[PDB]
Amino acid sequence: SRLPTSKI
Amino acid sequence: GPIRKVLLLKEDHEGLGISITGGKEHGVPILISEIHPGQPADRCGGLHVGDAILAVNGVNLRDTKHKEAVTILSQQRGEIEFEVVYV
Repeated sequence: SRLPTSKI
Repeated sequence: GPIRKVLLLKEDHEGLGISITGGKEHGVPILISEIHPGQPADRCGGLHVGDAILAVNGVNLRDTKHKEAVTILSQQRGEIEFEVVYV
C-alpha cells in the first residue's frame, strides 16, 4: 500500500 | 541480469501499455508491474514484468520520483528506446 502504481 | 536496450513502437492514440511502480522518493527503481496484453509494450516483445526502467530515449530514470517518471514516459512518441534490466 506504500508504493504508488500508475498505468501509462 | 544484463542491461538491455529495447525498441518499442507506438501510435499516438495509445499509451505504452505498462503499469509502473516505485520511484526515488520510495527508495525503489521505476519497475514495470504490469504489461497490458495487446498494447505497445506487449507487442514489442522485449519488456517484462519486473524489469527496471533505467532510461527512456536517453533520459535517465534511475534517480527519478514516481510522478517525474510518469511525465517523462508519457511524453515519448513513436519509436521509443528503453534501457531496462531484470533483477
